[PDB]
Amino acid sequence: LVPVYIYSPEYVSMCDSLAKIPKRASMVHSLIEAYALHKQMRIVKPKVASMEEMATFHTDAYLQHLQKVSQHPDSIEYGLPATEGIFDYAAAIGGATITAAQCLIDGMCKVAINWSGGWHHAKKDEASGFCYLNDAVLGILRLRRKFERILYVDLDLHHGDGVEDAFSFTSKVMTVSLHKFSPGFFPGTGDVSDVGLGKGRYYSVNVPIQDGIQDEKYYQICESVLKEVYQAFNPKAVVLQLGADTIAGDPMCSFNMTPVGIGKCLKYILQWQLATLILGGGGYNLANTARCWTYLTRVILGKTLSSEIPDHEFFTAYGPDYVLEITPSCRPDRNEPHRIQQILNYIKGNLKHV
Ligand SMILES: CN(C)c1ccc(C(=O)NCCCCCCC(=O)NO)cc1
Ligand SMILES: [K+]
Ligand SMILES: [K+]
Ligand SMILES: [Zn+2]
Repeated sequence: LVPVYIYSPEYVSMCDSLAKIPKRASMVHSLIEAYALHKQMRIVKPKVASMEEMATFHTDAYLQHLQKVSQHPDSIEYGLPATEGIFDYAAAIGGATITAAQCLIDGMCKVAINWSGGWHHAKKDEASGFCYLNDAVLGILRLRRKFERILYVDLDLHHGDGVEDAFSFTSKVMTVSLHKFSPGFFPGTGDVSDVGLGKGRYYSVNVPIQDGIQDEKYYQICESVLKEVYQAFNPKAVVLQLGADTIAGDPMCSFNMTPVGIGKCLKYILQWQLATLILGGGGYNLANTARCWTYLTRVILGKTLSSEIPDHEFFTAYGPDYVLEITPSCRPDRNEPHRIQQILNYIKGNLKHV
């Protein structure tokens, strides 16, 4: 039960060229390796997602088009930034998340990590929010081979609408998203009213949150929701999206989190002793994201880490204090405690149906 770390130098090299996050993959891995955290993990090279494997969520027509315009007329229908090789990066990140879910199927590990995953916005025939393949959905569909109820927990700044779409009609996968919700803020869905459809009704959980929330109140919310969800839903496996665009310093400049608050949520989840699929996602302060997921990886390992950033490839990007610790910004928390409590109340009423 040592954790699986999905990594290979060709895969980090492939990801570090994803145009919206330049060299984030390598900054994350390098930080992780400079701390020697990779020596406490079983390193598994990722497979590339087979076309049959991608088609278990995405349509063949969309999978056709994406691959073609990766090698202009019909691109608008699918929501296409058609970059030369996009299909190959998308498939590689997809296979990386499927590789990790497969290890968890084989009892190889109890925790498998693909920090370069988490592209939660993509719909079955539509790119969205810079996502071209929904590797999270792909990883859940692989987990459905053994596990009969999966809990998806999405802690990105944004609503995981794509994953919640994929399963909004079923009761075998419950989606839980904490996200900024505000008129005009992408993707604009995921109110506490959004609970799903038909047989899946009350199996989407949405926790809409305002700007400026910090560690302690984030965790009280996340633990209150998760505690009830665990009783009502009783999942057998967990997929966890831990995008870092909630952390102070992020250009998104919305939440005011530090990785310790996120790490507490992860620690509460890890205590369920279930199979668990760790993914990344957003995070547009590259060193802060590297800081966050390095810290989260130490949480998973239960190790300790010194505060000084080790000397390594990207040390210069860790100004000004060159430490692991992220300091919140002097910004107002805009979360009325009573709006939060009503949300919790509404969600408990939705969960009692389960
Ligand atoms: C500086 N610049 C050119 C831009 C800055 C922000 C956006 C944006 O938020 N667009 C809406 C799409 C947000 C998706 C973010 C991906 C994510 O973190 N998903 O969880 C666009 C352009
Ligand atoms: K989220
Ligand atoms: K569902
Ligand atoms: Zn995001």
